[PDB]
Amino acid sequence: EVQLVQSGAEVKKPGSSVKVSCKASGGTFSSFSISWVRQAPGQGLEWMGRIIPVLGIANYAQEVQGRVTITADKSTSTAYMELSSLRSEDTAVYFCTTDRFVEPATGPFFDYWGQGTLVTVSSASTKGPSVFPLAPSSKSTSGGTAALGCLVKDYFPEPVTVSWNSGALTSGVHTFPAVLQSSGLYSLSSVVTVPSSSLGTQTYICNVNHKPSNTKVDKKVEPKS
Amino acid sequence: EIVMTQSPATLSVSPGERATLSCRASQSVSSNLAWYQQKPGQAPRLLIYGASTRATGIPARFSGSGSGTEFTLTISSLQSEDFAVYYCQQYSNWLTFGGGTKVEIKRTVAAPSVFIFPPSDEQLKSGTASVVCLLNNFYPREAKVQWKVDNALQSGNSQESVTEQDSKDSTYSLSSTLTLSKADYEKHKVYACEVTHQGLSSPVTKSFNRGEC
Amino acid sequence: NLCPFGEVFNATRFASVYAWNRKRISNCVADYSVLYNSASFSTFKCYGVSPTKLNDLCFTNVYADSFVIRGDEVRQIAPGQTGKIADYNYKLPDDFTGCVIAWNSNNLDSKVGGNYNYLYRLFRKSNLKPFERDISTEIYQAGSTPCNGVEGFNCYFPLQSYGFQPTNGVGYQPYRVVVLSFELLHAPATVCGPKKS
Ligand SMILES: *[C@@H]1O[C@H](CO)[C@@H](O)[C@H](O)[C@H]1NC(C)=O
Repeated sequence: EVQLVQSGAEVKKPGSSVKVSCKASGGTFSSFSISWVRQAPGQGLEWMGRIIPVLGIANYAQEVQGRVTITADKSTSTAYMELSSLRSEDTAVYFCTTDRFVEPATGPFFDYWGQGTLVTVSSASTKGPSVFPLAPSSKSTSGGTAALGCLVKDYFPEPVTVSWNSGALTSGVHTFPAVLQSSGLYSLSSVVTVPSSSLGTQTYICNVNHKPSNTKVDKKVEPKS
Repeated sequence: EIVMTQSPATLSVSPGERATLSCRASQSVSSNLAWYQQKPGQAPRLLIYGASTRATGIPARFSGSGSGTEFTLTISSLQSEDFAVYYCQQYSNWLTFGGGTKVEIKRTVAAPSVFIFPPSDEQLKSGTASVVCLLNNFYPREAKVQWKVDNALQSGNSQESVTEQDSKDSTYSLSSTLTLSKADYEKHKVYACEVTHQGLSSPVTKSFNRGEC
Repeated sequence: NLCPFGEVFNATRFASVYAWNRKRISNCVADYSVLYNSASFSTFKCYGVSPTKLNDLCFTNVYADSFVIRGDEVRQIAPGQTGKIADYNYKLPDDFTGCVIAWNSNNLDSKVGGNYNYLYRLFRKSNLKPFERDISTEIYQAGSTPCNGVEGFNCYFPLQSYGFQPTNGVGYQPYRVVVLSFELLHAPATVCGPKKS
């Protein structure tokens, strides 16, 4: 029924502010109120606030009061969430929801959700990665199968994509989720298990693309000697 | 406040089986209980409200029951799409979310294959050393990695990350990176990764000597 | 000069009950037979006045109060009644002198997926006095803990929406209400029927 489309992802510096939009594609939200729910990476759901468009009144949760402003333009059928004094803890996905109430219960449940808007807050600046090889050897073989890969280190922001042999090699590939280092830069590895009986036959190249910094690297990974 | 407790945190069920998820409220919420499904990378969606009423378009293999403090979400025949996180939420006295249950694909135990990678000469040139331990295609998810440098247990200078269950064989893979300065890397010789997993009758160690290959 | 009863009865939009509207009527000639002989109204009950005498009576002022409720709540718009609407939204006095006119408005006040413009007060720590109008939106403290103006557990927002859907049972359908109040002061009566002009 109701389709909620949100604005795109945002990378922001600490102390700054961001405003996330949520448009009901049907020309109406058809709800008493519209909430914003946030989810930190790997965490559960935390209600932030709702706006009652008919009244123009917005109620906010204690954790964000003073920092958050929820509005709704009735003419364009769009709700907004403006979070300010951004700290790194605000890194999360933010969802808009249409609220539904069943008298006499006083809480809402959320029957329609936007697709979510990622908000990354960091003092880091846009940097391309360095690509180092994870070369196969003998301690890197386990039977007739060897393992090799690429270490994609010290980039910001997310994401990077990694393919092998320009997409030709896909089975046995594991590209791990990036880790955030205490330096504020990201780092991931991508590995692939191949037959050790072809470490001189086949050539293995990992194709790294970091679109935010226009960095593309092709790294050949050859065994150690 | 009303506290919502979901059990178990992770529910390992095989495809096509019945799944039963528990949601407990610390005090009565009558039937003002909602269930949400969150598929990987997607927004949550409403499955059940009123404890037992399916949201529109939700297939009948999802059903909720309970009233008061004890609620259950049952999936009659697990489908690949049904492997996801599930949240309950009371809305009787304002709202409270449960902590979530991950419905995970149950498969046979599979021990990891372990590989260790010394830092590259290219990275060492820059001034930093990264030592990487790979645990490939294992199940269950529980695994323990221990870094030793010349039998000095490393604590606090490693990060790990884990894949989601592989779409073909439902296993996990894990990567652990140990970080050292170049200078500290060159002061030591034996770099070891010890892996503990249920599929291993004994813990397995992969290790190298710096400079010896 | 006639009285502008069309502005009240035939208005485009009606107020929410918690913020009920009141129009003062004075210095005009009223034709109450237009209303009592209409059959458009499902409710027409008078109190402290008899309906058939209205065209032959004068009054100093006539107040018309208008708002929307749902069908099961029309009975609360009467003296001595209790319930959510009479306690927290619109209260008539025990010594009421006037008439209560209601009719079903499901076609005008419903929207597919819900019309949420019409609200009502659900919580209040005291009942309204007669003709008291409360439009405040303070957080209602249901427990012993101060709410700090924050909605949450035991801290309810006091208003709720009717959410009028055209598929609701007649009990949950919108009903427009007009309450006439006949006030007789020590002042020249200015609202008369056609016969007492
Ligand atoms: C309201 O409108 C109808 C039709 O337009 C009319 O017959 C009726 O007299 C009007 N009522 C009042 C109170 O003016």
